[PDB]
Amino acid sequence: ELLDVIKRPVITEKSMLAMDEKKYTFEVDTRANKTLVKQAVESAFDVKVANVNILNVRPKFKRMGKYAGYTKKRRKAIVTLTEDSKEIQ
Amino acid sequence: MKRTYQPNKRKRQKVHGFRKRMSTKNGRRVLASRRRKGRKVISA
Amino acid sequence: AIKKYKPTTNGRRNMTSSDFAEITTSTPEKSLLQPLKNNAGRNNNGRITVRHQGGGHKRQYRVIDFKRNKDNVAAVVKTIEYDPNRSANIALVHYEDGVKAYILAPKGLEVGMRLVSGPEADIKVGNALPLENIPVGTVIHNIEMKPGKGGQLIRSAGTSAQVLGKEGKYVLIRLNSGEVRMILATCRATIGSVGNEQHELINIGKAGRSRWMRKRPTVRGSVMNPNDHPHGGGEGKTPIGRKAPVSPWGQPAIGYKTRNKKAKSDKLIVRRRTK
RNA sequence: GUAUGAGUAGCGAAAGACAGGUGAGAAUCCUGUCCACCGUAUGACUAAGGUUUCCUGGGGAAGGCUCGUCCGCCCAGGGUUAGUCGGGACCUAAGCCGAGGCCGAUAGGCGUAGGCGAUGGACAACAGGUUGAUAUUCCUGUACCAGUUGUUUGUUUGAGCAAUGGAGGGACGCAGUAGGCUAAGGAAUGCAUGCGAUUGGAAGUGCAUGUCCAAGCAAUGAGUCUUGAGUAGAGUUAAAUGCUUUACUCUUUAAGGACAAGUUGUGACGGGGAGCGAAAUAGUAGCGAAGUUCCUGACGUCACACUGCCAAGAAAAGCUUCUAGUGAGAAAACAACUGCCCGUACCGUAAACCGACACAGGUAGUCGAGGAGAGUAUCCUAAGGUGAGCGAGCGAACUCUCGUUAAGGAACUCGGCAAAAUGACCCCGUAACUUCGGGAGAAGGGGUGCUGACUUCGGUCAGCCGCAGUGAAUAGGCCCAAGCGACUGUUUAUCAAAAACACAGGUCUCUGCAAAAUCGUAAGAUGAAGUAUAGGGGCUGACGCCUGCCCGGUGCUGGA
RNA sequence: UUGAGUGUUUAACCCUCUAACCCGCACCACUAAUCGUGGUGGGAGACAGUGUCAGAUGGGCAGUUUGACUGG
Repeated sequence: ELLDVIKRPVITEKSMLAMDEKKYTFEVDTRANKTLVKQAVESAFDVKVANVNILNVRPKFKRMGKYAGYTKKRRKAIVTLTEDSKEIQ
Repeated sequence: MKRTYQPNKRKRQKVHGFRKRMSTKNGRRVLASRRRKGRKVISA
Repeated sequence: AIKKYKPTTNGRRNMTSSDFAEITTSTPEKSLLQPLKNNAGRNNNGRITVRHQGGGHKRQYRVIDFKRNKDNVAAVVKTIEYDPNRSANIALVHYEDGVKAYILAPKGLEVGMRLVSGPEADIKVGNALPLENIPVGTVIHNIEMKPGKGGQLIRSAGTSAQVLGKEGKYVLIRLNSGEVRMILATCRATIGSVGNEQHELINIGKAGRSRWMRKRPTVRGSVMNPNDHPHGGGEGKTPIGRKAPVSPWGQPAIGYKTRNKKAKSDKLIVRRRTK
């Protein structure tokens, strides 16, 4: 559906270093492809993509007030470019 | 000194899991008796 | 011949074995083997229905021709081989069309003979014929009991039967064990006696070798407890404190007869002799 | 809920000491120096299992058998990247499920076609660098597999492609020695640096350290296995030029065919490398010498290759051919493009798994160095790891674990129980009895270090020293008689290991095959893809010599 | 369930037939099939198997019983 696929960017210290090699981190939808994410990114910014990489993240046990339960699941995709750039801030 | 419980992931699902309880007529007696009590886990 | 071992260990003292001198190769034909399993005496249900069986060496099944249906085409004998599934030896045979087959090896079969398998066949060892066409007094093996089904009767190592007489649609045979009988005159058999016959004289020698053959050990009824056997219990060694020693399931064990009294074959049996 | 026992038992194998940091506070946290422990493991890697325990910055109420500034604990943020690795889009074993079917008060039991199901088959990528935390996954260099686009002749079949059909193949046990290669190991050539402060040493013969490299591509190759052709016929459900086969003829150290560890080039003007070392917070960035010869040499690999034996050693797909075949015209050059889902942190001979515990127990597989040695034994060590989560004193009885003991030497006790004694290698010798194999390591005695000479070779002679030469550690006590069981084996998880069970051998009896016997209401099964030299049941129990009398009673069989 | 013919004796009995019933025999079709159903041969046959009733046998298995007084 190409506009519900990408959720938001990841902004951590390991992801700032990737922006200097032309790599961008997004939390994407669960039930999404390597190929589907690639299509969505090429559609929403007009770039050219080499190589999406993709991971799954486990939920974490948390415990606030004598009530415990897990956070969400997560999907993280890292998008490499040929030559162009996206400006997120 | 080997004790009785030796854990295994496949065996626990194959002997005690949802589909094994669904395939017999007495398994469904078990599942209904657990749903009638209010158990948060009705089948391993 | 029978081979005798020297007494170099206590497990060797009085053992004997086969020379394996009629066997000419040790590599079977590939297109005639199927798998087997070693049921070990267990049922459909997973239960032991026959005690004392299980767990020896692995075996592949050789397909035998017990029917002998290819007529008016000679077959040449190529090899005499070892079968793990029976006690007779076995022969690989080339028909001239180029069909291959295995066959039970009779006494005195040479590599090179050419066997024939119809009503106009000759009376030579190896040849198979319908019982109508076999004279009185020929030694015979591998006998059909129903037309077109396969030989069932005289099949183990060194056995034989004999033709006694003909009548309307039946032939009189004296089988191994000495029983006299009637068989339909349109059934088949092959001329000769079965082969490897010293087989009877082998002495197994130790308890491991009969474990290699798939046999598990046997406990006597009288060193059990009274809930396992009718012979179990008592203080000390005990005699058979009964009349007529019995099986684990009752049922006397010396001299008591167990065949069906309304057998549909009591018409055909002349002169029961040994059972 | 709270006492008594009572500030008592215990605080769960083991080596620390001091200086200096931090801090409200230090035997217990940090940094250093020396000392001590494991090293076929207490080192490195991994499959289960666990499930965030992993990294960074803070904290000290509870957990931690003491303490705590610390932590596998608590709070906040962050970490797991694949066309090629393991699993799916591939194959099948045991077993399981089973459209129709067959059986049965109900419920249901079984089973055909067809499927699921790895612990096995098949299957394309390597070496180095980089983070606080991932790497055959990121980066660098150089590859490979399957596709897609473009630029480089009659679907009859002599183009090409080709079966759910015919065939070949995949495709298999255990033991034993021999050979070849490579990893690993040892000793001396090259390097680089630097010369002893306690007597002595500038060194051909002196100390310390180091002493090399992939997949792919090309060339060849220690070696291993296998005879090959011609004609006349069978056959292979239709067809085959494919495959099987009978009869004849030539051929054999040969020829042909097939497979092969490794090596040498290239990859590589690259990488790594003893050390040297900053401009600041850095042993940091960055810059680097040399690549030898000889000895030993794998059960790792060639390869279950060769030999021998009996107990006679999976299946299916990928793969390769042949036609039948709906059937324009796809072969191969370059370029550039495409390639999905699941796992991937960390522990893993353990404080993270199974044992209620931070528990002297248990846990599949690969790697596993040196001296002396047959060795993965034994002692000490290398690479690596560790000092074990209560301490300081004193040096009573008693209990436990250890070492020594005059004279005697089983007088001890139910009983030599427990200790002590024997123990390695080489040589000499060695009884009765016996199933001729044994008994046998029978018993009983001698040698063993170091220097020199000769050494035919293996050793022998001359000399020297101590109480003692396998100078430590590791390693059979033996003999004469009698009972039971032939023997190797098995047994009361947790008071009984035996004379008990089993066993090879003996004998009696049942069973003619839809066998007897056993599971089941039945259907269906085992027996058995067996067929009386076979299968079931009872007793006895290697082997040697033998196995008396009784058929009245009771069972069994035959009778009329 | 279950039919048909001859003979031998005082109703019973020995037989012969083939169409029921049976086949863990062969070939054929449904068809990828050692199950099943149909078809044709062969074998066997009013026997066997199965239902109701009856007599034997039956520690294979089951439910129980096995007294009180008493210098214990």
